Amino acid sequence: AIRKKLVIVGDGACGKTCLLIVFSKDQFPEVYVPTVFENYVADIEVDGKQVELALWDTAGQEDYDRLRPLSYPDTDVILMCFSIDSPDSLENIPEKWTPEVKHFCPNVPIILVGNKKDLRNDEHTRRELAKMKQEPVKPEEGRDMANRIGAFGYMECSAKTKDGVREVFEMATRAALQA
Amino acid sequence: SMEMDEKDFAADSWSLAVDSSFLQQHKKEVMKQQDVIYELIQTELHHVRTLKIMTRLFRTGMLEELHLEPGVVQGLFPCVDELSDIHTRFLSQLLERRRQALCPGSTRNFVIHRLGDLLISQFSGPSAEQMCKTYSEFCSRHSKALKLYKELYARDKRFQQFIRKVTRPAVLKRHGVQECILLVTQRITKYPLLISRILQHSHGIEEERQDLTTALGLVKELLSNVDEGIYQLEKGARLQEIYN
Ligand SMILES: *CC(=O)NCc1ccccc1C
Repeated sequence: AIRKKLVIVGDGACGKTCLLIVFSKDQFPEVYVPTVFENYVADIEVDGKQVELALWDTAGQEDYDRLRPLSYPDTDVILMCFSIDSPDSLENIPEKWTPEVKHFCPNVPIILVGNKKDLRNDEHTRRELAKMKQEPVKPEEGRDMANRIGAFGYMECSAKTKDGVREVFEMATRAALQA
Repeated sequence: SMEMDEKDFAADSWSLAVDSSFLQQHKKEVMKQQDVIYELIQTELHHVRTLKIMTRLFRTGMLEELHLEPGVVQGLFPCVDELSDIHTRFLSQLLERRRQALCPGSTRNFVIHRLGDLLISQFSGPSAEQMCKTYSEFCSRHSKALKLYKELYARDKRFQQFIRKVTRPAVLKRHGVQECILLVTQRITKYPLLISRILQHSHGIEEERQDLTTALGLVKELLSNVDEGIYQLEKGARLQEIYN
């Protein structure tokens, strides 16, 4: 059982808190989704290797440029999140987050994650986005962004339905183990 | 933590902590407000308990079992006594507000209607000034504390043995030295998120919506002040690196 640290980064409502909660809680939050995530050490066995994966959130730190980098020391894998219902949050991936993560985390694998993929088929989401000339983030626009920023990989998930959530965390463990 | 408070905050929400027949008597908007208020207290209980692991388990255990050079323990645990006094006072006020609000004959059914005043007191004047100065100190010594822990774990066999020993219990899985330090740094940035969501369901009484709005602004003034006061200390830094 080796120890690895995972830190999730991304804009305000990119769904990173919801994702850490839904993965860490073996018990779906049917009654109340917590506002905050403290920390968690997950027991993961990926490709036959047992790893203790410490999970950390950066929510609440987005406006504080000196407090935020205190989350980065000894990170083994970064999950870079964006919301598929917010193309604006994707535009900030190369200009703001990627340079910060490459500066404080040299050579740490980054997995670009598109959260809330279920909103791609939501009537209210498409109707609202079209009001500001937008549309849900397309799978290829996510892949191209991951490609451009030099990400280890591109993955999509849905914290609401749990689809693809376990695959993100097992893949991030494989990324953390690579040297 | 103490058993009484742990049982009071063991449920996943306020809607699950109170008796089912007491919940049925309240409007949804109230249930939603009480859920976020309950989360603010439950996470404050956990915060204070994280600081007790640092002071009573790590800090004191090191002083009584190890023979470290004076000042190494303080470098590992900056401001932990001051942080423990600030947060233990805050937690006492929150738990008493909940206690006062209990129905007679019950130890678990309550509705906290007034919270804004308590948050304005905690995040204004002297108490806020002490908290601003303590968190600027703590976060400037955060990196150094981690460098110091790593240095000691990789060089001292006895320190390594002490850590393995006290961190072995399953209840300590998320609470090693390094984790406790990041837990404390991250706490301050949780308050605006919780208060904003409490405010989102506190529009029923205007004095309350106004008090929670003032409290939110005070917590952000404090956060902006702590962020501005931060300057990372380096373990063994040279004067020339500091003045350039
Ligand atoms: C935060 C997120 O991505 N989805 C929110 C959600 C809604 C209903 C049930 C569970 C969750 C996490």
